Amino acid sequence: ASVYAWNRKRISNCVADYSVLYNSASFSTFKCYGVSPTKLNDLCFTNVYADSFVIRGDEVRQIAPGQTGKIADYNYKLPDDFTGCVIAWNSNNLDSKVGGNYNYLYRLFRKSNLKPFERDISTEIYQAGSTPCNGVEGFNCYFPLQSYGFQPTNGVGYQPYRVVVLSFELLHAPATVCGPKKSTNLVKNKCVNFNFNG
Amino acid sequence: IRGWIFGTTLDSKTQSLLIVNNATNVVIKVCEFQFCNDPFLSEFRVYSSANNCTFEYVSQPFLKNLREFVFKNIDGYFKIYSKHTPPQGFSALEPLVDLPIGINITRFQTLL
Amino acid sequence: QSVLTQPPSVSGAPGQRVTISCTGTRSNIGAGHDVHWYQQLPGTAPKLLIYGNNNRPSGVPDRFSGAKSGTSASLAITGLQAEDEADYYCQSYDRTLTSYVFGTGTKVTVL
Amino acid sequence: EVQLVESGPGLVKPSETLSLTCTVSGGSISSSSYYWGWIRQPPGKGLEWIGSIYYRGSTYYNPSLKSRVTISVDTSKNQFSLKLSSVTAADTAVYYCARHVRSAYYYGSGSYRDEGNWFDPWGQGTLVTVSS
Ligand SMILES: *[C@@H]1O[C@H](CO)[C@@H](O)[C@H](O)[C@H]1NC(C)=O
Ligand SMILES: *[C@@H]1O[C@H](CO)[C@@H](O)[C@H](O)[C@H]1NC(C)=O
Repeated sequence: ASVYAWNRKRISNCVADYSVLYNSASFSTFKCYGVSPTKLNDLCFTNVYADSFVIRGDEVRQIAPGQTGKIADYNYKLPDDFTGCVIAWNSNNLDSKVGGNYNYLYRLFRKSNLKPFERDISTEIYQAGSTPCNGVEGFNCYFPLQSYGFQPTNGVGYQPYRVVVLSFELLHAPATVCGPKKSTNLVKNKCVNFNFNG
Repeated sequence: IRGWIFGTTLDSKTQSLLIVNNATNVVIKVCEFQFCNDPFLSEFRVYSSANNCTFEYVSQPFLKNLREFVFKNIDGYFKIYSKHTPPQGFSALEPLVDLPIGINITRFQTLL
Repeated sequence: QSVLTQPPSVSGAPGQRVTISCTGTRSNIGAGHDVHWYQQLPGTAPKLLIYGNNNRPSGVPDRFSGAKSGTSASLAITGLQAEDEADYYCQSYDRTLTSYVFGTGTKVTVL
Repeated sequence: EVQLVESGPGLVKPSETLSLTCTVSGGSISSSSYYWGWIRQPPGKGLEWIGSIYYRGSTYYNPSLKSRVTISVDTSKNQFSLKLSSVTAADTAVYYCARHVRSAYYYGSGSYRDEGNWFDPWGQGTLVTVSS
């Protein structure tokens, strides 16, 4: 999904292995704030949210807690107290296109700043000039920003990047999102220390 | 006798359990179904709304014929105890499932 | 009316300070939408030299400055150099005519 | 990388309709907020704004010449045509067409200045004489 209308998915009641991905070494950006990223699927949260969108490399630095700029103020904003992770990888081979891929749009105008992570639900028009627009996009009254021009022969700052933001919800509820149960082989006829799943 | 409706308000305002026996499968949700003044149940007019909906699960049917159940809420884990016996006498109720739901149940209007 | 007024020529010796005035009306230089300055050879595409009364586009030497007050504006070339021998135009939007009005322009020669 | 080229008749008689064509490259007249304008330069005088057209077919003309000036676009050929009715020898001059890149200088206030000030790129110009 484009950054103005990013896609949030809730995840609960399942087994997750983070070290396959965190240790996969396949992403260009993997920054975790709050929780340690290094093999800390030894925790259990109520819900896990995954927010997916598309930006450009120049803007990847703007998808971060308490960041300011076009995308952060107008497209996707994260709060400073972000207890989560951000992953991102260059998708020029998948989101570019000969003659340009113009499918991703970004919001360029807003009266205020974005209140921690919202998306292009209400997508109206905003007055960007002196007096009322009263209709057809025109003089001192237009659209937000255009499409992204993700041509494959772009500079890195202009190339498409796919971003997934994972948030970890731990409310006053039974936590169900845990990761592995590293079982071991069993033995017999010898005094041992045991841990029989609890 | 097909199922129950557990909840606080029994409407779209709050999640509620429509534990149902769908006569080919048992179907459970925790979705925000809306109230029905008298939901009949070969038609079903209990599932008035699926206001957004967040959880769905299906399974095998339970199956003159005496069914006994115990429903308890404990620290957010909602447990269920049961048995089936062919009402004088004594027996015991084995557990079936704990569901880590975490909801406030104050009304359990049975389905009919 | 349709034209901003500039002195038809301004001169000086290399290294001097040369200024160009730009006389408008209430609707453009006065209560209008800021005055810009242009610098390009006669008959060729102009190039923005000063924007928003006093901003400079990148590539314009820092020695070009603009000023506005009331219904009059000026361009200052602070150290006239041989490259400054061009035409210079001021321009501003005129709210009364609802038109973007250029100045009549000034040619500088590095004597 | 931006190119503009004006074409038309060098001599037109008074009261007739003049048609000038501007062929461009380096930009599309279909881009959001992009503009295409016409400007005149009378003999030995300053530049005079004539008109402007937007990607959305909106257009303006100088009020004193509004009723006699008309600008149209041809997206398929990336061309702009200017028609001037009831011409007179007073209209003799060099005509330039010009590109206006989306709104204003987007960096700095967010292009929140009507149209910044004007344009940048220019064509070679065409001299049109009106005489009978
Ligand atoms: C319930 O049963 C009906 C028919 O017996 C079937 O169409 C439906 O898919 C089942 N599941 C539901 C309603 O969730
Ligand atoms: C149920 O009600 C109690 C009453 O204080 C409240 O504390 C508890 O959080 C409620 N449960 C839910 C799931 O809202």
